[PDB]
Amino acid sequence: MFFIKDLSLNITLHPSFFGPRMKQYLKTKLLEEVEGSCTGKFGYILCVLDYDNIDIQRGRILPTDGSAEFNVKYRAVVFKPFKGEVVDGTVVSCSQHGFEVQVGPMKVFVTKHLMPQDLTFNAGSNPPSYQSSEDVITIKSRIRVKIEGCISQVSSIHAIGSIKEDYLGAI
Amino acid sequence: QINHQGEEEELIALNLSEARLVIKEALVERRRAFKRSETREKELESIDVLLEQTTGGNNKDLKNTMQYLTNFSRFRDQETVGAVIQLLKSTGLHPFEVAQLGSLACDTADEAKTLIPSLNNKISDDELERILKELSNLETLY
Amino acid sequence: AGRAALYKEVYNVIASDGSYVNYRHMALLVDVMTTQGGLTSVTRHGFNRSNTGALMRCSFEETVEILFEAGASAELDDCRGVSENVILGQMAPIGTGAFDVMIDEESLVKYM
Amino acid sequence: LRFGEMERDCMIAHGAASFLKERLMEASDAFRVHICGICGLMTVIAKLNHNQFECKGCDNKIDIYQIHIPYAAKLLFQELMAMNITPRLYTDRSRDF
Amino acid sequence: PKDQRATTPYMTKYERARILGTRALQISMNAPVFVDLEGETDPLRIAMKELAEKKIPLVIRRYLPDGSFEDWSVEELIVDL
Amino acid sequence: APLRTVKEVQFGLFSPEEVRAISVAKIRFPETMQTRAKIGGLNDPRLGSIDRNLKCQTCQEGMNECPGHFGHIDLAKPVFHVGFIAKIKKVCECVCMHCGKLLLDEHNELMRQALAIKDSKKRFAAIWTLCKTKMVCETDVPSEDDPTQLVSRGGCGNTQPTIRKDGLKLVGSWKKLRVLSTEEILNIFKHISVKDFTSLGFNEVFSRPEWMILTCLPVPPPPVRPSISFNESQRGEDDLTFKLADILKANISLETLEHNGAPHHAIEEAESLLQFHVATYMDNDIAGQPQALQKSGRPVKSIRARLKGKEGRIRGNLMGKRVDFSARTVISGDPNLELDQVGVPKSIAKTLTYPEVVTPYNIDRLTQLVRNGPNEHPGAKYVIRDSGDRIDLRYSKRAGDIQLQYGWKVERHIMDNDPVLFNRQPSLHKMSMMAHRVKVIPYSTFRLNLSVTSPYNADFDGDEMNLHVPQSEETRAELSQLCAVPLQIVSPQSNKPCMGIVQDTLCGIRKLTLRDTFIELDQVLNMLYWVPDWDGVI
Amino acid sequence: ENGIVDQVLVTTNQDGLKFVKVRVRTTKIPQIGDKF
Amino acid sequence: RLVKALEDIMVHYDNTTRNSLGNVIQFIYGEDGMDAAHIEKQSLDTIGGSDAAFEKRYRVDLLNTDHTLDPSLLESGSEILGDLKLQVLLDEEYKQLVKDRKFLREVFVDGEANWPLPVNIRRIIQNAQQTFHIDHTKPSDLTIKDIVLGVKDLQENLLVLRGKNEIIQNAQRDAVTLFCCLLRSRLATRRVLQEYRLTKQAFDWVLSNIEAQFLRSVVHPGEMVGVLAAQSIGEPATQGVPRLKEILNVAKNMKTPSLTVY
RNA sequence: CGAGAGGAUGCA
DNA sequence: CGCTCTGCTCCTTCTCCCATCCTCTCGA
DNA sequence: GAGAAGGAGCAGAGCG
Ligand SMILES: [Mg+2]
Ligand SMILES: [Zn+2]
Ligand SMILES: [Zn+2]
Ligand SMILES: [Zn+2]
Repeated sequence: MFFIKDLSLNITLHPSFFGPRMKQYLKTKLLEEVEGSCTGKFGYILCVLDYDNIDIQRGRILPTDGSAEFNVKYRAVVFKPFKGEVVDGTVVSCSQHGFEVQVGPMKVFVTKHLMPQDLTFNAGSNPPSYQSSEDVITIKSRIRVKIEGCISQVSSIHAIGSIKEDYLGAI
Repeated sequence: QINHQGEEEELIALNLSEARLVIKEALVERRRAFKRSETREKELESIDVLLEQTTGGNNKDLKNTMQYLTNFSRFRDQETVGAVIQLLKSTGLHPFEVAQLGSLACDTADEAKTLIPSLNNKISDDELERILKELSNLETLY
Repeated sequence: AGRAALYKEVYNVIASDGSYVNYRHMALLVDVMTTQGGLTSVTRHGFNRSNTGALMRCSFEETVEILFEAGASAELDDCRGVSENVILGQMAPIGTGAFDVMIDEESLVKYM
Repeated sequence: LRFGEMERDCMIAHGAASFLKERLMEASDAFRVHICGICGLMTVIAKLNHNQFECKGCDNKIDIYQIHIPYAAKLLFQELMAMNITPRLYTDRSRDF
Repeated sequence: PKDQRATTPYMTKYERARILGTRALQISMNAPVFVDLEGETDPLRIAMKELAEKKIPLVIRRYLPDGSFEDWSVEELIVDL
Repeated sequence: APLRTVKEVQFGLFSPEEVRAISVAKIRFPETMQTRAKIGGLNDPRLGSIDRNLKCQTCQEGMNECPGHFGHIDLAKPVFHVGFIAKIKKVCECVCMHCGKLLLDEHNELMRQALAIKDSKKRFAAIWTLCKTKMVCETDVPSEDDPTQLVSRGGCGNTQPTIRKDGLKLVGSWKKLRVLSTEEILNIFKHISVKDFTSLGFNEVFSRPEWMILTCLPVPPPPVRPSISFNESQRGEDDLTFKLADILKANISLETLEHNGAPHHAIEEAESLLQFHVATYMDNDIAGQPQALQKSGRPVKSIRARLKGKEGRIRGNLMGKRVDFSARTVISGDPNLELDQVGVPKSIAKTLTYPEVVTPYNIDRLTQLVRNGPNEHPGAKYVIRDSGDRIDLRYSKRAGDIQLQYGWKVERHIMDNDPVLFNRQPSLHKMSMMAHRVKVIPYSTFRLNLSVTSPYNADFDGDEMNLHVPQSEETRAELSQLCAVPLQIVSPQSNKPCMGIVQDTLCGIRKLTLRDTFIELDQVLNMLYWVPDWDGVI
Repeated sequence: ENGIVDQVLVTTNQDGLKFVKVRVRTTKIPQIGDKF
Repeated sequence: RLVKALEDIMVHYDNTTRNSLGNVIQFIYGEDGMDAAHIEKQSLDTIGGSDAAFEKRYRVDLLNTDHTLDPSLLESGSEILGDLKLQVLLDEEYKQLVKDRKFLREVFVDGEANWPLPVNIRRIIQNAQQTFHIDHTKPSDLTIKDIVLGVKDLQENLLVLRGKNEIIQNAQRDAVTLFCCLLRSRLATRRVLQEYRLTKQAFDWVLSNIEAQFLRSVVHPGEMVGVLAAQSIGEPATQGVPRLKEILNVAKNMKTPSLTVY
């Protein structure tokens, strides 16, 4: 799901950036560094609340060089998965072994081992949906998925969405 | 939990539609800061304008995330969101549970219990039946 | 009382050869040996046998014997000693390092 | 030339801490090490060419820190670990407030 | 705890040295100069000039044993050294 | 990756499971080498690679930026850690010997006071002095609150042996006698409770008694025990490398003897040998006779030897060390030199350098210096581009071709008024080191104003001093404002000025200021002009 | 160092291994700082 | 060995001394918070001299003949003589000095009257006299109220501590008790008229100048005193000596034990 | 590469 | 008289001693 | 060969 959490981040500035512009410039740098972040602790970082009134908290000048470190505090919106969650998502891509669906900012694979036993891949369909049962799932159609844990990766975060359940079925 | 402000703020189980509303407000304020420097279809297109006018477009996933979240947005009218917030939170429902009901479509109490195991064991179905029908009525209005 | 006696006793030794050093330097020494509620010598069996940071204690007269004692006792050093920082090679919190220098963003903008 | 123990004492007296650091680091022994946040040990695989880090035995790939210490200091700890002692280094004081 | 700071208003020799060194380092790195140049190519002399007339944009944090601290703007401090 | 600084240090003992977890490989063979390759079970590429081999456990970077990684040795039998043999003895004197509890408990008033001690080090110290006197762990102990009631605490309820130190092993003398089984001690320690750790000062997560007995040895990688090629590709590897090979052979034999028929006795000695080697490896200098000797006949240098003692890895490489950007030579006097000045041999200034930064205020001067080149004095050696391109002006005509850019560094030679630091060994006190202003002179010795020798305790009879050149801009200011000679005219040691007029200069003042001295006009005019501060008024 | 080759001696030990010795000479002029 | 004992002793911003563990050693460095480098021996004129002599050098009586103030000393003559109000100020001043006189007799039993103290007052007065060649041959424009009030105001500015609680203030009073005893001694109203015939402008200049000089001599926080004390003892130690080793090492078995009974 | 030896260097 | 128990004494067991330079030699 | 920390042993007064 999505949560609002006060997060902190440390930024170091080269001396050349020690001009009056830092008020807005450091907020900017925070925005580039923070926006669009993937992390197992906090899942996906979506947006930073209160884009003004950001907590600079005074720069700390290092002794090695003229760069100054800033402990930036900010409120931001993050997305997190939980084991055994239900999501009203949609199919992103089709595959013989299952489907890939969108779960907010996260990609979930809907594996054939966990779609209904009566539901089987139908290569003939275009897209090649699963059509052997009433649960017709395709890229264009919506899908409720059942998050079977989380599988985080360095580049991104993904999980497994099961459909073989009394709920969280197709569409 | 505790925020970084020294304040013991409890976990914010933010709802999907209310999350979208908050993000829209944040994008509007971001465009404002730059200046100092509804149906799901209308909302989806409008946000993309804010995202394009507030970000550089590098992070398309958030644009996708908002677009697909808007498609499944269940309480688009912010004013109606206030009702569901009161409907669920006023009952003492655990925030983790509140977000699910206020983000996922559900008709009957058993369906909510069926979908959410945590509710199945301790929740009052009578409130579910009352609230879910109220929210279901609100859901149809969109 | 002994602390006063110690100062007088040490004072005689220094003044005996005609030399003179400021009262403060003696006073600090005698005070240190009595801060522990008793005449603590300055040997490996006195000053060394303190509760100070283990890493700092390592360099006085015993090195490996102290390490084992710490590991057995799960000792923890606060890193406020000068030598500790020296071993880690960090700016000891002394003199020029006894404080932190931070950018006054307010003044910077206020000045143009 | 030897900058022995007696030498630094005078610098300590003057209080010229910053210069002392330069002599003890910049002159010689400068070295960088990676340390696991969970366990304060130099047990980090540094795939700098791939910008990938990992601490086997902790399954940690996020709690890595660059630290500058005298190369002799690294040798000291590595010998200590061979001695079955655990010099755990932590970058965050336990006494918060 | 800026309200009723307990440290002396005068400026210590060590912190004088630290401020001068740091500001000179900033000048060497093309940091913004706040005083007109009379040909003092010496960055240290530039920093000395800056300090003499209180143009350094730095704030010093004095620490107390208990871990608390006081914050002082270099303008606030009085220099007699 | 993130940068930080050390804030606190925590010590403790390895968990053997942790040791195995960290290890990137298991050592199995004593052989280090068909001609150049290394045995996978020792000094393999998974440890610190040898030069030109960018593996270091797939860490590449040769040795420049990559340390080593620890190995693992699975010992056949547990052995006692030498440093804790006495400590292990003390704890075993307090435990209930196959019960896991302490010989005595809190139900006695004394232990409550001892258990009330805040200092952990004193805590067990008081307890040990008390428990060691107890010789029985009876199950039922009369309660102080109810003497008629006895606390059924002692699980064993039996007596205990008296423990005696036997070289590398302990002997349990039962009041009715045998060598204590190292394995049993693990069982006794494993029975200890966390509550007991608090009484014994042990940390539940950092130092547990059972971990005081070595079941696996962390093998340091080659960087700790560097490979030696002193002679024509001759190994002569460090003692530790040979020492470990011995332990492997000892351990391998102990396993071999057990497997091959279990000749019980032969296993007994082999255990002592393994106990002997491990003890010597960690420390080859014990109270007892046992003394490992290298095949050359010299004693084997154990790790403690490398670390303990002056010129060890503490006092000889951390409290002090060899430094560069420094000079040493003989000194001489010069009355024509100001206090804060010093004559530096012209050659030395052409060797030491300073990393000055290219800025709009000095680009012109630096440009010329690079044009001069390292050969002439007022020149520089290396031009450092922002990317780290240390262009060596010595081996390039580019001295007349490079165009400097802002942010680059130039290894400027020492020039006049550069603040530098002196020191006369021994540096007895603060005044033994001050900062001066360089003055380049064409003769091979340092020059001082006559009057600065009093604090230095110097002497022109052939004494030497050490010259140190700061490298960072901050340091220059730091010295010029704290350690400059004039700042130390008056010392806090005795509230007295340290310098004055000495030797001939002092005598001249007596004659000069004597009542009957008169100076002719011709002499006076010259004498005035010498005073650089004269206002021109006769 | 600095100097000129004074006399080169080529010989052999009892083992037939050729040995070379080179003596180099130079003049030391009393300089500023030399001890007396 | 010695330097390691004091390797980590330093003065903190609260003007106290602590080791690496934060344990206190002295609540005020050197018991006065004054830097050793700015201390030079000075006389304590109130200790010596016979009581009659002491009365002679300070006592002033505007009513009687024993200690009549000479009118020529000041532009104001009879205006001062007979003014009981001023006589009260002189009494407390004279009484105040008397308390110091007996007080110091306990601080220094032997009666020695030359101790290291900050700020050389003797030098300051001479500068004022020769600053603009004060005419020592004419009456001055000073007034006893100004002299007395100036002294009291001066004592209020000698801040070595800054805390506003009684505990800190109480130490602040003690940290300069000895010094202010010197201050009153050489700035006594009488001495400011006969021996130091200062003018009002000079007198004000002195009051301002002394404060600046005194404050500069305050120990700077962060002075690594521990090392300094060790070295300051080691150097004379290079020149009794076995005895010093006998003290640092407690060495219960002293070589030559001896008493001294009075 | 370690070990050893020599010469020291500095005192009212 | 019986038995305990801190006091005091008689052996062991280590543990540490100015910083530098500046060499040549010897044998693994 | 010198001094401090450890360990063992005689030992005489007090309680049962
Ligand atoms: Mg000499
Ligand atoms: Zn780890
Ligand atoms: Zn590697
Ligand atoms: Zn037992």
